[PDB]
Amino acid sequence: FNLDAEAPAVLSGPPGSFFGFSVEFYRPGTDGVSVLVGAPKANTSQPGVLQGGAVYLCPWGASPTQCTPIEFDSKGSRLLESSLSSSEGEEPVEYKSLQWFGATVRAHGSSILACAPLYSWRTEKEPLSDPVGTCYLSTDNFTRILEYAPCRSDFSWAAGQGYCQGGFSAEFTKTGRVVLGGPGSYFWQGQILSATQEQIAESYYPEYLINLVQGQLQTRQASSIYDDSYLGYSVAVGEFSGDDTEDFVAGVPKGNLTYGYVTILNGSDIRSLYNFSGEQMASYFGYAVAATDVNGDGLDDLLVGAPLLMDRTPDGRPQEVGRVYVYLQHPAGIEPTPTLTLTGHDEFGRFGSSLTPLGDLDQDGYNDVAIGAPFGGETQQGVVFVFPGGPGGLGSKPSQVLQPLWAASHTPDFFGSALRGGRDLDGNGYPDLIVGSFGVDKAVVYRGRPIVSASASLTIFPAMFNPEERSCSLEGNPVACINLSFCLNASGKHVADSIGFTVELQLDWQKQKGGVRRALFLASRQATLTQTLLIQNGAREDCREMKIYLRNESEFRDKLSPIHIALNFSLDPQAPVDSHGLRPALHYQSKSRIEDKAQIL
Amino acid sequence: RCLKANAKSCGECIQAGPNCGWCTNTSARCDDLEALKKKGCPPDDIENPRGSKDIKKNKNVTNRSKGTAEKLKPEDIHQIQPQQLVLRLRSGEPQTFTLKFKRAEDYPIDLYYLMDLSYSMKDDLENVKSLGTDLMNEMRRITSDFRIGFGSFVEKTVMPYISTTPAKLRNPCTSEQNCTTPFSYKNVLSLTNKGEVFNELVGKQRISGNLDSPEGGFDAIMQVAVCGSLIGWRNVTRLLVFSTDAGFHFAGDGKLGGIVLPNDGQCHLENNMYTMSHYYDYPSIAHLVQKLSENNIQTIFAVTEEFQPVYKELKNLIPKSAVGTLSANSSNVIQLIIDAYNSLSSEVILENGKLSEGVTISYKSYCKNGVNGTGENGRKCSNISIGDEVQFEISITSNKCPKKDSDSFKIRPLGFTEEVEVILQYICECE
Amino acid sequence: DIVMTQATPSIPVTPGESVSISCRSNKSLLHSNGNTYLYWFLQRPGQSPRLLIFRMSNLASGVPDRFSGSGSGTAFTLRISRVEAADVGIYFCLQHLEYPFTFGAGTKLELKRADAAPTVSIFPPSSEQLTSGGASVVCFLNNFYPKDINVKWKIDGSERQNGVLNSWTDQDSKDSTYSMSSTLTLTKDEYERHNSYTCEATHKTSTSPIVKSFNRNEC
Amino acid sequence: QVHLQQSGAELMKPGASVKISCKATGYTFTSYWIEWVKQRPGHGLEWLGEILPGSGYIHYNEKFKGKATFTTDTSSNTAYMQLSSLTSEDSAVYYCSRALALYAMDYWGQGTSVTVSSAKTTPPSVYPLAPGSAAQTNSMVTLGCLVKGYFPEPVTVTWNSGSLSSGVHTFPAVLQSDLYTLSSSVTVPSSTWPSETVTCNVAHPASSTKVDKKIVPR
Ligand SMILES: *[C@@H]1O[C@H](CO)[C@@H](O[C@@H]2O[C@H](CO)[C@@H](O[C@@H]3O[C@H](CO[C@H]4O[C@H](CO)[C@@H](O)[C@H](O[C@H]5O[C@H](CO)[C@@H](O)[C@H](O)[C@@H]5O)[C@@H]4O)[C@@H](O)[C@H](O[C@H]4O[C@H](CO)[C@@H](O)[C@H](O)[C@@H]4O)[C@@H]3O)[C@H](O)[C@H]2NC(C)=O)[C@H](O)[C@H]1NC(C)=O
Ligand SMILES: *[C@@H]1O[C@H](CO)[C@@H](O[C@@H]2O[C@H](CO)[C@@H](O)[C@H](O)[C@H]2NC(C)=O)[C@H](O)[C@H]1NC(C)=O
Ligand SMILES: *[C@@H]1O[C@H](CO)[C@@H](O)[C@H](O)[C@H]1NC(C)=O
Ligand SMILES: *[C@@H]1O[C@H](CO)[C@@H](O)[C@H](O)[C@H]1NC(C)=O
Ligand SMILES: *[C@@H]1O[C@H](CO)[C@@H](O)[C@H](O)[C@H]1NC(C)=O
Ligand SMILES: *[C@@H]1O[C@H](CO)[C@@H](O)[C@H](O)[C@H]1NC(C)=O
Ligand SMILES: *[C@@H]1O[C@H](CO)[C@@H](O)[C@H](O)[C@H]1NC(C)=O
Ligand SMILES: *[C@@H]1O[C@H](CO)[C@@H](O)[C@H](O)[C@H]1NC(C)=O
Ligand SMILES: [Ca+2]
Ligand SMILES: [Ca+2]
Ligand SMILES: [Ca+2]
Ligand SMILES: [Ca+2]
Ligand SMILES: [Ca+2]
Ligand SMILES: [Mg+2]
Repeated sequence: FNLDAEAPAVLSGPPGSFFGFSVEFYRPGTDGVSVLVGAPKANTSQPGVLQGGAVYLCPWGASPTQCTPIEFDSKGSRLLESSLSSSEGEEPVEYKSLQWFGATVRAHGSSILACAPLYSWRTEKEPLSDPVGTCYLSTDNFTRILEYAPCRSDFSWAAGQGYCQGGFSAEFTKTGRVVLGGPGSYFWQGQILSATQEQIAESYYPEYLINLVQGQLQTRQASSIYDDSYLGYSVAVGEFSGDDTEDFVAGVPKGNLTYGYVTILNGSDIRSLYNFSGEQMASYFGYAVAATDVNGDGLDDLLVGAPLLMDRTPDGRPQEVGRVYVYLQHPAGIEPTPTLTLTGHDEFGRFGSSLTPLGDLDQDGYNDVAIGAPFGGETQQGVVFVFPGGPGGLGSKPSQVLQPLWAASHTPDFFGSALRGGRDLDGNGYPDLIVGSFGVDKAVVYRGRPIVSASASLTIFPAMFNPEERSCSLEGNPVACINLSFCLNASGKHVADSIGFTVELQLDWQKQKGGVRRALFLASRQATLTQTLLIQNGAREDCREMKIYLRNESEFRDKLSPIHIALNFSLDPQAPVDSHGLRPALHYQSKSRIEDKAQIL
Repeated sequence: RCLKANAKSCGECIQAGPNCGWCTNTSARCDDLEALKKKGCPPDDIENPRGSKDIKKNKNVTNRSKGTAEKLKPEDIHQIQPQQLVLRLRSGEPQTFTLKFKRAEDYPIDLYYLMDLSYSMKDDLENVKSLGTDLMNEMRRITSDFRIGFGSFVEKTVMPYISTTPAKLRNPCTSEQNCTTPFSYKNVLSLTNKGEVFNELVGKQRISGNLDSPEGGFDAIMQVAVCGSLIGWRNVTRLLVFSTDAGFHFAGDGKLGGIVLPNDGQCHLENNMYTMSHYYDYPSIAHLVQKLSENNIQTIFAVTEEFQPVYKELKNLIPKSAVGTLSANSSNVIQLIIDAYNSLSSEVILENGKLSEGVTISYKSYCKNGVNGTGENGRKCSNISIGDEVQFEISITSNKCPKKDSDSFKIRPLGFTEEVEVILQYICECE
Repeated sequence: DIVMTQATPSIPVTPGESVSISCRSNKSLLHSNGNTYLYWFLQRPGQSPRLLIFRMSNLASGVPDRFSGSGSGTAFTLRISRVEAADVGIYFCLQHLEYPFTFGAGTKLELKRADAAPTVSIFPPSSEQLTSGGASVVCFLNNFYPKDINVKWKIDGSERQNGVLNSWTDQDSKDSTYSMSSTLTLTKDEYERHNSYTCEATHKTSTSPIVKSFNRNEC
Repeated sequence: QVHLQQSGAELMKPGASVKISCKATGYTFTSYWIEWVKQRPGHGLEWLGEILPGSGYIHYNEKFKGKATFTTDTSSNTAYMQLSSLTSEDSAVYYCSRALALYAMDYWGQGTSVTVSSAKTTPPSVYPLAPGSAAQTNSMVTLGCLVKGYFPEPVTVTWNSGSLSSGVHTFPAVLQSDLYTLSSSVTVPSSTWPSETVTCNVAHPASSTKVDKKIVPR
């Protein structure tokens, strides 16, 4: 609820470049804050490389010029050694055109990882089109740039690592270890490959295309009854074993006769610890996976997306909606059946498509989650859902719905197909959110807003109007008056100490229909009163008092119906801008309108 | 129920369901029938005007009285009766009716034979060279008007599904093994009654090959369902024979080749070749479910013994479909198709259209030998051989006055275009 | 109403050759359907008819590809490719269009062979039979082709044809010959008023009759 | 499995009436019409009528209106045909088969013969047939048995238990005046008669008759 969906920041990139396919927070040490945007169909200067793909660095603090492409590789593709130009020596040894560099962008510390899952190379031997994929690591704020392609090895064809597409998915551990998914290894069994940054650098020798990394971690090839599982179709990290080295969560969407499963591999030795199976055939369980603690106990919980899940309407029609499954981890272990399931509403709006930990968005001591249906919404543009963490698991109803404020183009926006949250771009101690709309070459940055929660009380002292008992005056005549009082408690974590509120009292509210209004304020001789109050953050119930009289008329007709009173308040929409131009927000779980009666005997 | 504070104005105490009434001059006011009206209520005052059942159109199910000599024209056959019921309904009062289904003896059949042409199916092509006529002969045992069509498929023509070596792009298979280049979907033959033609063409098709085990038949299935004219579908019973010896790709696999734009469910044929396998993803099971069920395609899965587990399961998610075990060289297809057709044509499954945001529905089925059905089973009857009549009891209930017009939705047996219009009228006013 | 004519009542065929068998119709059996409702049945001897062809042209299950069917609206022929001993029988057409359904009289299909002459033998009444009061003279004609013989009886030089009763076997399975039995049956007292009984077989493996003969008083 | 089992052979008197049955297994009885066909020895095949086991839908060949009547019994999957005012015309073999408008007479029952004769059961008389002269067209002599005056149809002829079967002819029985007659020839090489013993074995079941005539010269 506390995301600036009203006016968020909209970056954009070259048309048709899929700018926004993956998205990333970057901070080289302490706050050189930037948003990272992959654009894998983008043109580059690289000698003779058609749409090689780029990654844009987008520095946060407002600029004259927006995003510039980081240069991981300004070179075209290396040539084949075997024959430089011996008789017909012209051949490149690798194919960088259409390689989709930027399809996966991840950062940890000053290190940035960017992969190209459609990088293919001819071997140095018999010619092949082996789409082994490659990543590019840049270390220490671009001091050193490392290529890392663990699947570009001495085993080269579908039967080995040739079709691995290592990089298809990727993420860092909390120590900067690199984790890779390669969906196509060993006749598409899939593979998880990991190495520490030091190992990568120890082994990087770009004069030779094959760099065996020592101490590399690798899932071993299984018997052919496992072919076409797509292990590593997606990846996440978190602590699911007892120890202190982060463990690996890997999508395996075609795994169990095309019902899915997710695996959790022991961060230490890449051995198997957990399996969670999907419910429905060809649902794509494990299409997307997240890992974050959503309940409170500092134990990471598992989240799985199955965007193709088909269910039945109450009226029996089948429909494709997508479903997300939450698995709460207890000290005992992890629950094999899930705890929660979520289910998209929109047909074909692939609900389970992407997931991000948002950290704790509303700063209420619980971690929240964002989930996208890139085809949900009134016009198929795409939608992102924010679900709140509570004591007893992840909230089964969304605290906010995000939709693109632009009009649908001719082509699908894919708004929400990529997500990254749980980091703090601006001043406030509120996490923010990057949502990728690659269909129209855009990425949207949403910011966490300061949360103010208030609550008002409104009490009428002599609730009975006694028309003949008139113990106060204003004009010549005495009138029957009543005491109105109202009080106002407000608080908020990262907000200023004194908080502006405007307050509006309405007497004879239900008489809004242009008629007679029977109660008026002693001060103004009118029915309504707008006002300003400064409330302090942890202050007392800050009360105000006032006198209202019944009309001196034995002349107005309506003597039966009660006199209705309504207090409504709101955060003052003026003067409030602090560190970064971002007005505070009212907590949606606080009643900003309050209604009470007063009756004539 | 109404025993808990319910009183309002006119069309509210009235629109609170079954019991509640208001006489037009203790526990609760507007609450009961036998406890409310019990305490001083004359029968001339109450306003409980209810819903009716209007059989606006129901030509009798065709009987076979005229004998074995009458050859009923397909347009005269009537399997479902009524055809145009009209239902007045009030919020809380079920308005049930019966539907009668009868299986006629003879209906024209279009069958489309769609086969895997990857290298795994090398020997299968050889055997199939005489299929066009053997199957016509056999299918005519079951139909007076038979048409056959043929279509081949292999795979998406991109990294990483096929190998993109320039030499393998022309021969995906090995040295001496001749293979035609990979392709997505060839419509070899649109529907005809000429089985010789089938044979002439089928023995002109060359075997292809590709890289990953599963194939892209779902690209082909979709195209076969959605390309009306170009395939030759008539509004008769429609059979699609999908036969293959491998698994299948579906939505989400395209991502591996940068294909991420979902299948659009629209026709894209040019020269009887699917031209957009580069561009759209393989469709999801759910998508095929929509388009098959929308184009009345009954699907027969003729797959090998080793892929039985997967295809049975697929069958379980495609309403009105069948699966059978296919021999090594496809030696048993014909029996298979018949075996498949029998089960298909001897069960009926009733599907309804979209209702409104406060309208539910029940099905109860009354099948042969007292075998009755409830719930989801209420829309099923199996063991129906030719001539058998079965009955379905169909109740609709609305919650409160939704629109103030009508929802003319259809109820239909999967496979048939024979519908039942169920024009609903909502009662929202007092009297 | 609809009449079915199968002009040829029998066709002799050398085992291996091919045969057309025709059936005509009073009315055209072509429906609006495009279906011609004509059927074809074969009946092997001492067996019920079996279906062959089910709508002018279509084959029944188990019916080998040697059998083909075709025709106009009113003229239908069934061809058989390589006539075997198994295909020997009566071939009926039928019209399945109008009540009442009508078969033609069949066409009998038998195998062709080398012409062969009958082995004619004649037997006197037995003593046994004479005791009872009757007299039967039996004449077997045994293994011949064509199925096409003709017997006169003669008593004391004179052609008679009264108490004569003839029985024919079907074409033989193992050798394609035919046999015939001819019996003259008189009262014992009429039988003793005559001396010579002779059967004359007129088959065309000979232009003179084959005559075997019994003389009551010969000793 | 698809089978039509008809009732056994029946023997009736001129003016009586008869009920033939046909039981259907292997398929669902009430979905196919049952067809009734008549076959006379010299009149080919003749379509009588048809009936759909479901409701009393019947279609008759007019020639037989009030001769043939059709019924079915759903509970026993049996179809029935009744013939009445029996004459010699009604004497035939009767077939039931199966039909749909689209596929007629795929399967057939085995047949039922209705013979109509005012003839009581009678054993056959067995007379030897020895040749008038020792006159053999080859090395082979012919011997015979005449079997006459019997009722009803089934009779079997065997030569010496059954030891001798090659070179035998046993002829279709014929109607003498209301009783049946047939004879049987046996070709035998000259040496083995009257050296060996040739005898014909005549069995009439419906009269419990075992008769042997040894055929002595003259
Ligand atoms: C989660 O779900 C996953 C996936 O379903 C589960 O992972 C699978 O677990 C099973 C059971 O352990 C694995 O199968 C077994 O694999 C072991 C280990 O194989 C390796 O080590 C062997 C010895 O050290 C070695 O010989 C193997 O090499 C063989 O195979 C390769 C390639 O096929 C080949 O090069 C060689 O020729 C070898 O033959 C290999 O490197 C294996 O030892 C087991 O063998 C047993 O069974 C076989 C056959 O039945 C028999 O021959 C043996 O005698 C022995 O009894 C067995 O095959 C499977 O491979 C796992 N992994 C994957 C990715 O599929 C996982 O268990 C689940 N986790 C949890 C926590 O539940
Ligand atoms: C993860 O893998 C490591 C081994 O690679 C396991 O580490 C063992 O841990 C126990 C106690 O935690 C030690 O006493 C053993 O000596 C360790 N073995 C090694 C080789 O170091 C660990 O068990 C695995 N984690 C889980 C939860 O199973
Ligand atoms: C990239 O360059 C190629 C060749 O100039 C051009 O055809 C293509 O449209 C460009 N694409 C983008 C996304 O800039
Ligand atoms: C990192 O390097 C960039 C040049 O790409 C430089 O402009 C920037 O100041 C550096 N930032 C930090 C935090 O070291
Ligand atoms: C795979 O899914 C099926 C279907 O639910 C299930 O029965 C089976 O147990 C699963 N297999 C494993 C190993 O979990
Ligand atoms: C009170 O309510 C009305 C309508 O809800 C709103 O327009 C008005 O601005 C409110 N006043 C305050 C002070 O929130
Ligand atoms: C079948 O019926 C539909 C619905 O009325 C109609 O639009 C369509 O043209 C028909 N299809 C054919 C092939 O005749
Ligand atoms: C099924 O329904 C019919 C009609 O109500 C009834 O006669 C029959 O007994 C029912 N079957 C069972 C098993 O109760
Ligand atoms: Ca760990
Ligand atoms: Ca937890
Ligand atoms: Ca929270
Ligand atoms: Ca922030
Ligand atoms: Ca494939
Ligand atoms: Mg294949």
